[PDB]
Amino acid sequence: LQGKYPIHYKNLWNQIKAAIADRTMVINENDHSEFLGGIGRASKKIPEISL
Amino acid sequence: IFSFLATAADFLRKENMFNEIFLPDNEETIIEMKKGKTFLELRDESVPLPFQTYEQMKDYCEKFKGNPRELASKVSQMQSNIKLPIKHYEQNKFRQIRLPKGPMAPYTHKFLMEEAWMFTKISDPERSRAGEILIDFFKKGNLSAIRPKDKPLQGKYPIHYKNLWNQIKAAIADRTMVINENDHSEFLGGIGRASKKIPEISLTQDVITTEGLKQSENKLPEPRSFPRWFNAEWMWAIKDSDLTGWVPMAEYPPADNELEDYAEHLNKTMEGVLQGTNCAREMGKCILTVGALMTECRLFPGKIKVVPIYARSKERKSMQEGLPVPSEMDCLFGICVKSKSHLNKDDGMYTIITFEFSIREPNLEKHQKYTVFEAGHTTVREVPLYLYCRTTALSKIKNDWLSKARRCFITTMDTVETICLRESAKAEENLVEKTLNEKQMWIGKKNGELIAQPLREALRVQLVQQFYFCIYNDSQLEGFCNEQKKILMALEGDKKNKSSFGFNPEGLLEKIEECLINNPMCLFMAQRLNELVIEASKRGAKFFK
Amino acid sequence: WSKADSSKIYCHGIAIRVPLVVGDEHMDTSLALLEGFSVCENDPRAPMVTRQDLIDVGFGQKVRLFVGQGSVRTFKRTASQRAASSDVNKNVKKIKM
Amino acid sequence: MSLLLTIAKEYKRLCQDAKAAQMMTVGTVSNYTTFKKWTTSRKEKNPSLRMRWAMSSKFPIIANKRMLEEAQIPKEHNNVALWEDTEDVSKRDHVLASASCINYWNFCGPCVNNSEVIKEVYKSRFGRLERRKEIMWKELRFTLVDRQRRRVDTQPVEQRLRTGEIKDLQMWTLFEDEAPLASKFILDNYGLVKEMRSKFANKPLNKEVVAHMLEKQFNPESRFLPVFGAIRPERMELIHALGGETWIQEANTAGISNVDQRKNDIRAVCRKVCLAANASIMNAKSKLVEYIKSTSMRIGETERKLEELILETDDVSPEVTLCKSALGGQLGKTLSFGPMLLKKISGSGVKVKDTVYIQGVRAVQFEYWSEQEEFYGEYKSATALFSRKERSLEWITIGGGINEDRKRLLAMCMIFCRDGDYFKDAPATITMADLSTKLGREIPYQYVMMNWIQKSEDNLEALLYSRGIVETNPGKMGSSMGIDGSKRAIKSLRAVTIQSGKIDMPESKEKIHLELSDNLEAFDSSGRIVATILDLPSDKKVTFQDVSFQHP
Amino acid sequence: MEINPYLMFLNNDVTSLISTTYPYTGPPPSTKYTLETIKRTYDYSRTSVEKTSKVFNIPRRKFCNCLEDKDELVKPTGNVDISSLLGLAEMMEKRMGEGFFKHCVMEAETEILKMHFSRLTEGRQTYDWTSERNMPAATALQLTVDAIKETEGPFKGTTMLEYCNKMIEMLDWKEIKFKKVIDSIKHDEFLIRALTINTMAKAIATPGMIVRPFSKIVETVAQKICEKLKESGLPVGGNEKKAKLKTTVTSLNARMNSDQFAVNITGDNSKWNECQQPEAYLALLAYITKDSSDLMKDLCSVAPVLFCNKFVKLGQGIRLSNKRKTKEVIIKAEKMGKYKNLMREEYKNLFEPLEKYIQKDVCFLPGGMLMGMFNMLSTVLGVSTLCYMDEELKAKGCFWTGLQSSDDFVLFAVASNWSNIHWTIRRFNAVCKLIGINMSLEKSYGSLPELFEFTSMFFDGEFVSNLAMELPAFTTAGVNEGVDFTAAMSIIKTNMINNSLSPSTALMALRICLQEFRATYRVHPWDSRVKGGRMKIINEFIKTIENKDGLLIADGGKLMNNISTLHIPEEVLKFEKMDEQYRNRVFNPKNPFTNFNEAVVSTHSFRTRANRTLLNTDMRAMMAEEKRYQMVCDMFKSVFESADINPPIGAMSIGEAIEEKLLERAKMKRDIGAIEDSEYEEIKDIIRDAKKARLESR
Amino acid sequence: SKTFAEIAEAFLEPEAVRIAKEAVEEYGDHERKIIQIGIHFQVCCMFCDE
RNA sequence: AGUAGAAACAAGGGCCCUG
Repeated sequence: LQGKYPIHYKNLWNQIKAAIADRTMVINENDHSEFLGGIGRASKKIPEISL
Repeated sequence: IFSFLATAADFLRKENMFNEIFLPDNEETIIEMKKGKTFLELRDESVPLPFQTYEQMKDYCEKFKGNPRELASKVSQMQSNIKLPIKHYEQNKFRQIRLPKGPMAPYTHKFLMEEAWMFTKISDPERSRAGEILIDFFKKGNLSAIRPKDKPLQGKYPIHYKNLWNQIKAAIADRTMVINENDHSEFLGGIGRASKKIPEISLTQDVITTEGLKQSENKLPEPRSFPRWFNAEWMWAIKDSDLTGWVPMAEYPPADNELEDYAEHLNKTMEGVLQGTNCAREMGKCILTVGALMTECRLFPGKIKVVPIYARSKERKSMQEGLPVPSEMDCLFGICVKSKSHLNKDDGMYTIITFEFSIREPNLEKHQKYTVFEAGHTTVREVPLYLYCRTTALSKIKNDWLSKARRCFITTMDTVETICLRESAKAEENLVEKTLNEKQMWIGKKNGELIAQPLREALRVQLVQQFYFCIYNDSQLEGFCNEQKKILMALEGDKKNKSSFGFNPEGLLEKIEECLINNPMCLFMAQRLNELVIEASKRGAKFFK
Repeated sequence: WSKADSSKIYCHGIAIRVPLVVGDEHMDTSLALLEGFSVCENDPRAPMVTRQDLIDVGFGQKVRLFVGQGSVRTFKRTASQRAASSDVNKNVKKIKM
Repeated sequence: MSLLLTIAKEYKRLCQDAKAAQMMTVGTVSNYTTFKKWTTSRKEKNPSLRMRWAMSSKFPIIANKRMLEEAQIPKEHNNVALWEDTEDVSKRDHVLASASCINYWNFCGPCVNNSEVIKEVYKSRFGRLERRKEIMWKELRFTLVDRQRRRVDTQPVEQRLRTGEIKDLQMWTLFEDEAPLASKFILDNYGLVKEMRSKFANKPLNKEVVAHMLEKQFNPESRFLPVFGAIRPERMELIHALGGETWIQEANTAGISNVDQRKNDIRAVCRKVCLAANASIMNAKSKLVEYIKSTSMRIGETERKLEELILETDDVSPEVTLCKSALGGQLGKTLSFGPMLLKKISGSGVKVKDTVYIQGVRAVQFEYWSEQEEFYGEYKSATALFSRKERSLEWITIGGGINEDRKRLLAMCMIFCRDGDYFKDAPATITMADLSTKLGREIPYQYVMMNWIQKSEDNLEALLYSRGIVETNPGKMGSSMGIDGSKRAIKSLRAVTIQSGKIDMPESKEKIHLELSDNLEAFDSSGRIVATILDLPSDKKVTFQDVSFQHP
Repeated sequence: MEINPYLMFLNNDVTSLISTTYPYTGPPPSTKYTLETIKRTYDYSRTSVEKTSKVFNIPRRKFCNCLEDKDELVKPTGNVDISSLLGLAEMMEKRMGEGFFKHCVMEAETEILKMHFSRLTEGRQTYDWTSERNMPAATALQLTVDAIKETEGPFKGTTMLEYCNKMIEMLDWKEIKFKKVIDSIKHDEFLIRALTINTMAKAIATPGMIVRPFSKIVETVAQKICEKLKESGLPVGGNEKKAKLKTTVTSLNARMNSDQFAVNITGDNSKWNECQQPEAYLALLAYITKDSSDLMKDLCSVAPVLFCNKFVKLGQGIRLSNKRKTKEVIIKAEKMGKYKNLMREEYKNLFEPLEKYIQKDVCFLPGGMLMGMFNMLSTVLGVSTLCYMDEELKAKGCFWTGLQSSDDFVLFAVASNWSNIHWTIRRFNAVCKLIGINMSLEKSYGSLPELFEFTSMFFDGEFVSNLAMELPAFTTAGVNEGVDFTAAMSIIKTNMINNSLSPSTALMALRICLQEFRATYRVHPWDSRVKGGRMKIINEFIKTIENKDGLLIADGGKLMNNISTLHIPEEVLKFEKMDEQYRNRVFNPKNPFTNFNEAVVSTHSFRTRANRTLLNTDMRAMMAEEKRYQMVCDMFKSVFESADINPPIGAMSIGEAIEEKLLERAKMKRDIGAIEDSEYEEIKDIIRDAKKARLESR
Repeated sequence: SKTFAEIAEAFLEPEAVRIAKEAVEEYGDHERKIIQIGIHFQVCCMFCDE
């Protein structure tokens, strides 16, 4: 209805259902959560000595 | 059963297999090609020699067995009566290409580049059309001063040109760019010099005697020697034009990722370098003038229209000091006209005529085509004038392609970024600016030494190469540039100690020297190829002096 | 079940296909009856009806009908679509005894 | 209505003629297709030049007449020509016009109630845009990318179908009054037909356009392309903006339109059924077919039968190949040998038995081909192009990127060709208990050696040692492989070249029928064993979601 | 200074700049040519043995197994030794496997039988045997089926086999009728007119409709064969052949011994078509079809004999003129014999030897091949040579492999010494001379490994994308407004993926395409100051547009597309921002202009005006037949809205389907819809009357 | 779909295909008849109906 | 006059039309 990143949320929802079905609260694959957490900031870092 | 059969019939009818062929009855179970009497009569006649009936050929072929002893014997007997030559270049060197002999190749491009003198006027957005621009330029009164003298400096058919120039000026004053059909226009435009077809049924030996009748004695082109003036045009075309924005380019779209920003920065740098040259001024002049002439020949055929030879540009940007926000400018290199462009068929033919200004004395050898006319004086102080009046010809295809000369940007950019990305990858770091600023590219010789300049200034050389390929393209240049690759591959083989070889190079050189005729570009490029192989012989082999 | 896919029944996560012999208020359409009908020996006496009127025909009643393009057939509203694979397999196995 | 009467009067006029009557009367309707070609036949050599030449003209667009009158589109809005009464020579029912008219129509013409239907028509392209909006671009770098030329798919698609099945979908979603007799597919998959039907019913649309777009919707565009990195349809659709031979635009695209988890689940289910149906020695094949038929799985919203999914899929994997064989599906010319891939470029051969003594004197027969035979191979992140000759490995050229994978590929390849002394004189460790009849079925020697190498690394090192070791001559140091898969060494395996850059995958659009034995050994019209049950993971436990094993 | 641009080749790789030479940035550029071809063809056949036909009574030079004049064999010879050719075929069969050719001819027969006889319309221009002119395939097919119908009776056939048997029967017929502004012709004139092959200077051949289907059959079998072979690259394109070459090179560098050393040879065969003989093809097709169904044996054999009896048409004749060139006479090929005196000495010398073969406006040529006819069968014949292997080479430790496509090959020779390399190459040349296949000595060259060329693709460690080859592709096709920009962007995407086109070059080409598009369709941006037709009204109604971003490029838009959005048409990216009025108006299916390819359908998807030169020419009689078929198709589509997409199928004729469907629709709309019993009865009566008239008339 | 057997397998069950193929081989007639003979056999089976 | 190539154009059809 009103959203910016639908696919990641819907895939994470299916992942939650599939994990709960497995009787374990864990999530092995780390692709969606990583993205949705990294939109704020994620990047490389260059040493000052290599500058 | 009936449902299955219905489905089956649908799936057969779909594939075109619902016929007697696949679903015959008991009787119609023998399908065979309906062998006709004539087809057999022919097949029994096309058989190889030793056989005389298709039956024998089929019986001999269906049971054919391999006898490698005889096959090898025949192969060796053919390998002995041939003696295929093999020629390692290192021992048998490439003699220098021979160029023809005679007078210098003459200028052939429609629009003068170096000599042409132009008039500028402040841009008016409202009046942006061709005829309107010509009217605005004519009204100031500088144009109305021109008054050519009767005697031209050189050339032929002067009176016709003078009359047509006067008629053009009269046309603009009336604001109607339509010329009447008079003797001068007729002769220059060849309105009526088209041979009238004669029927054969109306022919007789008497008619043949009355007027000579023999198969047309095709007058193939004549040979012309290397042009000594091409280098000057190149060097001049590699300099700035005191303006920019010569050719029209579109806008740059938004960006989201680093890749687009890099592409847009490189494109901006190259476009800035390439918009200031003189060759690009010719790119603009061709695009605009041919667009206008195309849209006149399409609309007003049967009317010997007047079209200007113009372009639009923008004065450079100085510092914030002085007048800010630089303005635009309309330039008027000359004027053109187009005789009737009744292009009934593709790749037609339509004579045009070109008047163009100049401030330079005409060479006899170079400017053979033109018929100059001294035309008063011009301010800058005062300077003499010279009115270069040509009578060229064009077609549909040349029009469409010239209006697409903007292609050169793509090729040059690809080569430059093919060198820069390759150099940057070997080091796994952004090395583009350093490559552009530093990498030296040999571009000639001076005083027996090898000149060199960064890539940033050899983009101009590449651009001129691609533009001239667009301009002088012909069958000769095609064949040449297709047959010179072998020599370059041999050069590479020499550089890497790869013992290349060949079967008959002399024939290759002959083929090449056959396709060098009366086209300045070919001849110039061949002379350069010889100087190249010479300069490389100092550090390489496989070439004779 | 769901109104989207009206041809499935989920009993303890087991899919039970319902045959398409009679429409329902949600599922009602031309498709929900297709299985019921079948082809039979041509009879020119039976009437020629519209596709929509198929819903109203009596069970075990013959009717002629235009099908696809350039095909006039005869349909009888009795479902006769037995498994073809089973019969062929069984008969072919007998040939090996 | 009156239009119906007009159609009938037109038909009457047509039948009053003589020639039209003949052509309508004779033959069937298919002739229409033929007639559809003899008309409107005209092409152009250089379209660009023709279009540019035409556009200069005052009126370069033919157009309808009655629609313009109805829409109150005048000839001139304001001293601008738009059209003039005339008839196009060919159509005889159209009037010349100009392009400007479109702009006028666009800015003040007739407006429809809603145009959101386009989002359904081109669902593929809107999906492309939605996927592209979720890509977090990281950073352009520069380096010589290693690209392998391989066949891939460049369109993420759900419920991929064949041309035959799709054709009914168009007819049964748009033109129901002219639908053909109900097919098996339409009856089976009625939720999809209903879902498509609802969106495009009682709508003003050009029906042909929608049908063509659904055709493209259900077609996974397969292309033979250079590739780098993972292989996922989500990337291949924009690979052009991810990297070339000299540059790489890093980007994380893992969580968009996951299409790999369903392929993985299908293969897992096929493995499970193949391992279940090995209990019945006499009638394993029939049990397998019954097991496949009485099973289904959910795809998105719909539930599909496993048998159809297996036919549609293109997973060239030993699990699926056997199942496709049992159902009768034709499949690609792709062999397998354990968790390895193979492709025969050339050669031939014929079976020839030879003895192997397992311990002291215990003869065990094993068959070996007898001819030169080139073979592409593919293990994880490694590839090869080996060749064999009369029970000897002539050469192997590897172009991988890992040492472990390289060693495993070399070992499985050596086993493939039954080279080495061990095949002549079996290793001391292997015993008759493991030789054969784990569950009453004989296991040939090669698979015994394969299990041996998997069991322990030391056996693998011994096997590689079996291949002669020589001293790395000068220059060839780079094209050499030690025991630890070194790029170069002082001593290296005999005739084991090494290079950089993956070996380009061959290609062939061929379909070979292949049967299967009572022991699930897939023959392919010749001796070759394309696949078997002794090249699958031993066993594992999984909890399958949204699946239906409706069998006791 | 003396500027020289080649100096960059002194210190830079030659491949990475070879693109600079290709002049693909500019415009590219009878009977004498045909006569020279005839002369060279009769010369290459070195023999002088001549038979005499009975059907034609024309001396027939025999170009197979009669080799003589073994002087200067280096030059092109067109004589063939069937024994060697068959031996090479045996070697290829042995390598591939047992019964290799039977599976192939089976895979062809699986298609030739079910093939519809309408697939001949999708072909190049084909000579017409009624008007004696080149014409699109469809019109020629319709003309010959109308001739059949006029002669004996309507063509009931619907498949290829029936069509071929009907052509074979047509050869027997004494007389053949055909429509014209309705002449009749005896058997001999149609026999000559069927075989006649015209030419087009695009040169290239134009075979008659009669031969076309058999040619398709033979090409089908040859294709099914070639696809299997790993030493060919004709069916494949682009990446595939690069991968082939790379795998071949790896195989080579592994197989060769340390003492041995490889070589390469870029070869460019000469006179490919002139030296190929269809009689060797006939024998070869006989050998291939030795076990397969008797049906394919006859069908395949036809096209070789037809080509072995082919005539060749001379076109436009000579032109006469006076000195001043004021007047000018035109003369056709038929009249050349009369004015033999009035021609240059060279033309007379060339013409006089062929007069015996020459027939009115044709030259009977008992053999030879022409361009484009049998590309894949020559590829097979040439791949045969690469396979060859004998005891002598293996004794000396020498072996040659390679990759050939049509008239262009690559050779990879291996040996232990140069004295043996030369001998190996000479042996290859000999075996190729034994079957006509020659080799050019000037355009062909060789070198040590890693420096060859194959089909405009130069090879080194890398493979320099030509780029020039794909430069013409960066042009507006000129279909419509929507198609052009999307197609250009897709072309850029493909060139980016395969030819490793750079991103900045892609952006520059995209901008060039957008500006040429703006110029061609007389469009320009809204903010510009340009005046004209479209722009004026755009400015008039621009104020209404609230959101400028969504504006389409044709309707005063702006560029919202880049490297990362080349796989998405603009209509999609701009959809959200577009105003509702403009959006609904643009995409309203009730469009006069819109006529129906990865593109969106908008009002812009128009069709162009039709040519009018025919308006003066009396080419109208055909327009009547075309209009008849057009009307029938039009109203069948009017009833059935899925007639084009999904091929019709059934047992009813068109009339019966229309009759029944119309009656059923009328009943459905009288049941509920707005129709009265009077109207329904009127419609039904009309249908009954029309049916009765249709049946009664014919 | 390059050979007739695939076209028959499109609708006919593969068993009847194999049967008609063996039968054609025994007679020695063209394999083009795999389509008709298979149909003839399937009717018979579905005639039986157990 | 001119173009370009190894031949064609330098309007063509009926006082009227057309690419």
